[PDB]
Amino acid sequence: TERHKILHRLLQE
Amino acid sequence: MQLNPESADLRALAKHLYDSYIKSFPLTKAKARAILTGKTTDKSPFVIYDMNSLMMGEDKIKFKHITPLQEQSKEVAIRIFQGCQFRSVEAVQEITEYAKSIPGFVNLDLNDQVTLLKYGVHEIIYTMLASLMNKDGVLISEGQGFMTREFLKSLRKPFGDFMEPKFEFAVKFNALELDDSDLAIFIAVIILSGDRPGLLNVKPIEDIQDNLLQALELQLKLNHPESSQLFAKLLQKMTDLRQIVTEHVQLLQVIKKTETDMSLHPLLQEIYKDLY
Ligand SMILES: CCO[C@H](COc1ccc(C(F)(F)F)cc1)CSc1ccc(OCC(=O)O)c(C)c1
Repeated sequence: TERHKILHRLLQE
Repeated sequence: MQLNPESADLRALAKHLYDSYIKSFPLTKAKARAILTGKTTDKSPFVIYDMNSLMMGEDKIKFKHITPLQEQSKEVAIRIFQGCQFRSVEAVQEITEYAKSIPGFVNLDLNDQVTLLKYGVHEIIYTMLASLMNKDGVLISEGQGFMTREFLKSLRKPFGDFMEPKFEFAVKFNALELDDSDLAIFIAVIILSGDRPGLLNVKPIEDIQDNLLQALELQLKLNHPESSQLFAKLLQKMTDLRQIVTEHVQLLQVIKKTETDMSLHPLLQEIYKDLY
């Protein structure tokens, strides 16, 4: 249940 | 204090953060200060000090975010808030990139990385905003513009209340007379606060923050001979940063609801979400 999808994407790249 | 392999590693970390900070952030405090004093070869920031200068500046300043094709609000207060959103979203990415350069950060639990960034971003934003402020105003549009404190204070409620607290904080913080080398380590300390809500694997975070904290103290002792207590005073400011962040979010709710012409970029909503 990701509440911070964008931040997560940012950190994954 | 001794010159031993420990301190030598501390200084090596200091330099790595600084080098990473220079490449991650466009307008360092070194250059901002120069611009703020005319001691610069670059053009000269356009000064927005009233409505006429705002209108004129919207033409003669090339804002990275606006285009002639799109249509923006009719209310200056809202337009100004929009550019700040664009700048904040960009700031989130610079800070994220900087975080990835902090030794150890990338090898943390990804979920915890997210949590440190969610909470550290705004504290770091206001920290670095001070670099762009004097008591008269703040550099904008990466130094091409300068918007005065009083002009921002004159925006219609509630917008005229957003920046005041930041100017207040910046005057106290800039009296510390930190330079970029100090700041690079300081914001690294902020990012790796092991007491953020929702962390799961705290141990490795505190192990990193402890190094950062040693590197910072050593940095302050070497760089500010004529001001003891700088380390303590600086840690205290991390407290004040959490308060202005709380206050900023709360006021942001007054915007929300009672306004409708603007909305918040999703990245910003992710951050402000279940904050404090
Ligand atoms: C540093 C780049 O400068 C930006 C440019 O902002 C604009 C000002 C005016 C206009 C327009 F005239 F078009 F309305 C657009 C953007 C605003 S400076 C600023 C001021 C406060 C900030 O954080 C606090 C906040 O989110 O309110 C941030 C992240 C940035």
